[PDB]
Amino acid sequence: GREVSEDVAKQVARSFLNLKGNEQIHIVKSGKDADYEVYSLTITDPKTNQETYMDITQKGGYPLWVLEDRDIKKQNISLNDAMNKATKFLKDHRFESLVMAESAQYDNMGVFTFVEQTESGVRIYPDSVKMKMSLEDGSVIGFSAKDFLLKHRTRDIPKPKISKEQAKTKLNSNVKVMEERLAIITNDLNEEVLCYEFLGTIKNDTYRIFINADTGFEEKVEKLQN
Repeated sequence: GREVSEDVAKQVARSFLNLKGNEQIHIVKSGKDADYEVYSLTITDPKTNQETYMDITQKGGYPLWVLEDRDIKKQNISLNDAMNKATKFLKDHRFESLVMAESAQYDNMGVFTFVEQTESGVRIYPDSVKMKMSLEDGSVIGFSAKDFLLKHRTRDIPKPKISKEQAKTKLNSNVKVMEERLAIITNDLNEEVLCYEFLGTIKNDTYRIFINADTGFEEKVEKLQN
């Protein structure tokens, strides 16, 4: 967890992005005015002149943020296949204990959000990792662990004041529940609140509904896509 030199930040990049070695890498260090100590990399393909931007923490050399500025011409794989590849990528690159929270297809890309899961399975939605995958080949083209790496902290999570059964009665009568877990989200005013999270369908549309674990009141209702 020490500092790393600009040569070390280079090798992190090669491994994370599966670079073979013909890529020139232009690296920049954050100034003294900077809020965060980060190495800004601009990796250039020689074959095409496609550019990739990657940020790594000056301390500990953590993959913080990635963007391959590339438009995807063809969809060869399903969104579901992309989902699996994203999950595998995270596990292969030391991002463990994440679970998928959001998925969408946009401009021949799969866009995914994963969130931290505690030891006992509580989903910490603020502690998130965002991924964008090419649907042409399943490659990673965007990545952000800024929320996960910086908002993360050891929390001591309180006990619910209402049971999961009581929480479930707080749902609307038309909801068909398929799954329930405990979760931490912000309320509308940016403070962390413990909730029962329900995944279900309301008239064929899929919804995630959060019920406050102390009051039983709604905290968030979200339509999911598919």
